[PDB]
Amino acid sequence: DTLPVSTCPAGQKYDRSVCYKADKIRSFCVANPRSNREKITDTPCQPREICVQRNLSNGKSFAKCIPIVDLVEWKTSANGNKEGCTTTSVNPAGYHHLGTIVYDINKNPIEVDKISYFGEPGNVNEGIGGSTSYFSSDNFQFSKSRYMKTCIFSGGYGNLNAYTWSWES
Amino acid sequence: VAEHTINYIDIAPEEFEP
Repeated sequence: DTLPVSTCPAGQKYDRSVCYKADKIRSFCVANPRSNREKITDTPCQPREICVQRNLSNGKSFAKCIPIVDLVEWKTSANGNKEGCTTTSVNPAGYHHLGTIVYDINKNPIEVDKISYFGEPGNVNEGIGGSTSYFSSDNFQFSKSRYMKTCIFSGGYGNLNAYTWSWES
Repeated sequence: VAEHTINYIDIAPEEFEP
């Protein structure tokens, strides 16, 4: 519901946005030529929202806040070196992605060694990403019999805060 | 069966994803 700010000073254009904190979007304007005058805008989420991040069809980062009740909040394994997972159906039936972002206790995005997605039943590879605080699955045909497992392997700190949401383009 | 069911599907506004 809370969107990044797309407006920029004259001579500048919106370029991308990232989750600066779990509760703060950060948007970036760019000038031509590039300069240090470029407007960077921080947008707070509402307290019931969490910032989620993914890459758009053009490769640019896009961040926005979604109500936590509208996605899956989960904890990564207590032992950072243990891969832990959660499973999610998405309504209605159809082709959707999942995205996942991981935060540490200070509400900072934290890179994890591996985020992997498995279509179920069958443990079908639906995407593997590494050394990243966020990562999205392939486009997967969800249905009453088809759902998706998301696995996080931190490789460092455990008990991290993960958020898994669904999206389409 | 899955542990969770999602009932909200995010789509980026056109002004960001043309």
